[PDB]
Amino acid sequence: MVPISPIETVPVKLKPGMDGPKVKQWPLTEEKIKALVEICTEMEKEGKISKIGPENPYNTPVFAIWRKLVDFRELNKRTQDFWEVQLGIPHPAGLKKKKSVTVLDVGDAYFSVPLDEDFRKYTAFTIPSINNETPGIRYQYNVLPQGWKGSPAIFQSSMTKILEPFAAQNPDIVICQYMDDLYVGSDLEIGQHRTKIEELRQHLLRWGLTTPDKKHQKEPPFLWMGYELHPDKWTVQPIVLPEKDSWTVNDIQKLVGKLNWASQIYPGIKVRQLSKLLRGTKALTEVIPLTEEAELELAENREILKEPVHGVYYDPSKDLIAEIQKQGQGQWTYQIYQEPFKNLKTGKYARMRGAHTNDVKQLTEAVQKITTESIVIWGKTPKFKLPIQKETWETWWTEYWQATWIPEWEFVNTPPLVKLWYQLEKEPIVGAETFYVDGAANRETKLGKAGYVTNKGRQKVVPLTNTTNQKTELQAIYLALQDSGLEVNIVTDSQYALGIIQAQPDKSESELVNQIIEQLIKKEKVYLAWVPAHKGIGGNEQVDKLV
Amino acid sequence: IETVPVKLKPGMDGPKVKQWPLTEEKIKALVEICTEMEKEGKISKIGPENPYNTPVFAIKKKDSTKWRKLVDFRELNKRTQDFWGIPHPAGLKKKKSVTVLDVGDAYFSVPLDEDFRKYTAFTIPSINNETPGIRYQYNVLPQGWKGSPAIFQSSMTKILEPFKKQNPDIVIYQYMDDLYVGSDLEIGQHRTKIEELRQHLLRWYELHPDKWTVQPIVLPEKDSWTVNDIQKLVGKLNWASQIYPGIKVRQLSKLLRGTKALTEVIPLTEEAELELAENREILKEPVHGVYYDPSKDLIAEIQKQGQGQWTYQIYQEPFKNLKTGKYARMRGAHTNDVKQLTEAVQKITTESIVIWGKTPKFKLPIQKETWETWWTEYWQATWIPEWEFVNTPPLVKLWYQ
Ligand SMILES: *CC(=O)N(C)c1cc(Oc2ccccc2OCCn2ccc(=O)[nH]c2=O)c(C)c2cc(C#N)ccc12
Repeated sequence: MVPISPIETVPVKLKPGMDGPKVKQWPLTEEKIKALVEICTEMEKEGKISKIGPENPYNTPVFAIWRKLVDFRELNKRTQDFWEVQLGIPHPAGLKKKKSVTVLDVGDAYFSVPLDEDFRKYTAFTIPSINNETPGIRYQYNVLPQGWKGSPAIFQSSMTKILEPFAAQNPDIVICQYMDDLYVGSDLEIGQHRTKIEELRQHLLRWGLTTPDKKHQKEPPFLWMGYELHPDKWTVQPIVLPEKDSWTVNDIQKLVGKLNWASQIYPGIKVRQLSKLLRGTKALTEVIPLTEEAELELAENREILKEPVHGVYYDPSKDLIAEIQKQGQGQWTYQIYQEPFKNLKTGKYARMRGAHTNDVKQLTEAVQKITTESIVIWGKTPKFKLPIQKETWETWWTEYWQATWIPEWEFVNTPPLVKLWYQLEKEPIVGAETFYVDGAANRETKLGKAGYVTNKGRQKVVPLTNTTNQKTELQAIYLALQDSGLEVNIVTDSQYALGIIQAQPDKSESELVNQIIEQLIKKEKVYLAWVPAHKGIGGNEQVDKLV
Repeated sequence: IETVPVKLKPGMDGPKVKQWPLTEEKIKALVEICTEMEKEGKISKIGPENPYNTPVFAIKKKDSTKWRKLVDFRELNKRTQDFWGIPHPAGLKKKKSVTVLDVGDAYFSVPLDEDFRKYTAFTIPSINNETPGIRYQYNVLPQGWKGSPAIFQSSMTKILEPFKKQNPDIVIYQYMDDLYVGSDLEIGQHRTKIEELRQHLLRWYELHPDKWTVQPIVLPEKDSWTVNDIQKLVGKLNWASQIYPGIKVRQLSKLLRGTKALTEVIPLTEEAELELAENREILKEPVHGVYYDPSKDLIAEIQKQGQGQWTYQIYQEPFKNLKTGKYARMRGAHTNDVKQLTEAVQKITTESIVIWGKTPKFKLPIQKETWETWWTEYWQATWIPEWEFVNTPPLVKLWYQ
């Protein structure tokens, strides 16, 4: 016999202060008992388990579905935490094309990785006796049991330590571990490739691990995690949008799931209205009617999803480009590619929940998201193509009160273009009328007043019902914008209104703020000055609006 | 040569912080660095039985092209038991010049306690999540961990004993992996003395706090005031009245009576001139009842003033500023707001280390996603402070300009 190299065992402990499992074995039928006796006899003959005496106080229930299935949920609750087997799902667009990709089944190695001997006693289980007239057969695992908390991580780490020298001495190939399968890709000639595959089978056999000589079951196209992986391209598994006379909540969640999933390769997917119908429902069986916007959006989706689209694999010798387009209603779409008309992947970005916003902030956030995703998938930031002029961005970030930055980018003339819709003056305007505005409201009756007095003697006060102080302050500014020329100075004491306007929104939840924005867009010059209230600053008339 | 027992605070488990994504060049740099460290026994590979993690990235210090490995030990530092202390040198900030030296390599000669090593685990990440990452743990005192200067403190005293006995006029302070050496000599004599100290430490950053002072509130001096000028003056005086009690604005607000054009010139009455002069005299005095409490956090606020200018205030209680300043230095960040902000944060943190011996909690005028996306690209310091984000534009910005 050729000596087999021993696999180093991982020291395993229980959670602090806890003790091993002690679960009562379920009574089994005589047939199931016989089946488990045969299976456990074979496994004991193979070395996966070993018989133990009565000194072991631990027990884990065993079932047969024959097939043996041990329920380790309690021991899993009591087992220490391990490092994750994965920190994320690989994305197909990050894979690098290979002339040959071979699949090796290392499933038989799962039972060949030994278990820490001080921990084996916690895996004890009992086969019940026929008619329960003898003591049940007591076993404990000597290898990583299927279903135990630490089996995948210990198996992956053991396999990685085994494969490390083979991967080091063969830098012209690529070895990837995924569950109980190894994937070996290379650009070598097919003969040299199969040769190095045989070398890997030998190197693995030096630890006693067996790879099947049988022709494998996996072969192009690889179906994996909702993906189709082809030798030269990738896509998502076929996305079929069902025809429904009426849509329920789970149908809309299935549809928004199919659309979100399809959006990573199909450009232009929109999910705003369909996901908007799921607002605050929390009822899985509730039937919700479709708005017309959801119907137009769904029709555009069916038009985009009518014929297959594929993405290409990553070529590190070419540049990485990401292009963004605005879709409206806080929706954005983007394509990441290295060659024109050949996308690596696509995606979308929806604006965050907020009371006020503008397009520039949303484009910025989308750029940050694409940057992070790109560093995840490819390990580098892409060059951006953005629908915004250089002078627009320069004006924005030079005048914005927050620090902001977008990485290397270039302007692409693809409407709608992101623009600045208004810009407030830095100094008071000579020759322009000066509107002193104020508003006030009663906390109990909700009655208020909003108005202005100007240097030319122009005045206005408007009474309001069902309003607040903030609403009357905004309303006062709005009135000043309504009744003034193309250039106007505006004096307010509202720290709230100044806080809103200095954030430079172009859209808002409040219709009053949106009206103020529409007024600001029409003006040529607007200077907004703030003063402290109740300080006797004449013009600023708190009494005119508190009557 | 002998390990000192170290443990965590009662009831606290080790750190489990997600590793953030890294570029390919930073990953390769970390692979080279960590391979070399593994050859030197400073770190060792670990198995899946280690669930703890602390983030790692790579930087490039000043005047150097070599990559450096930076570990974000903030969570482990707050989860590590308190070590005990030495009173902060109040004379370090009064010295004419201070020089910062990186003494982090000396920590690697002292082994780390056996049972504590598993809490220093870190992960070199893989591109596209193909592997769970290359996992390491430290065998020696790691750079950036608060226990390293506390454990090495005796050895550092033994090494610095001859130099401190030779020059009693030189102040020496230690914070994390940095050594602050303050004196009053000439720049050339200071540099030769720094080479003397570095060759002294070998066989075993110009900073001038004297050119830094606190910034008072100033009011404009004009011969003709417009309505707008007076309105801004009344606003600033009203804001300063929260800090200084006797500030009075009623005589200046008297001039704003009536609805006048913003650009209209208004002459100052005599009562208004007297009020403004009294306000100047009040502002020339220091703030009443301003003290430092070592048990409280330090809070630093930064305002972007445009044109590469930044203002900052360090305080513990509102309107009780312990330090104010204006960073306008331009160093290869003329077109990058985030790089300027990161450099300002590092400078303010350094000043706070010199003055109080701890780092402040920053309020950054930036969206969370932008900052968290880009701040590691421009970070050059060994330590990392805490920060939060302000999303509403503060009105007081122009009052610090
Ligand atoms: C190993 C792993 O983590 N994943 C996600 C994985 C990768 C696959 O592709 C692969 C393996 C080794 C080397 C190179 C590549 O892919 C390069 C691009 N490419 C893909 C497919 C192809 O036929 N030719 C190519 O050049 C594959 C194929 C997987 C398949 C399955 C399944 N079932 C799961 C995971 C992976």
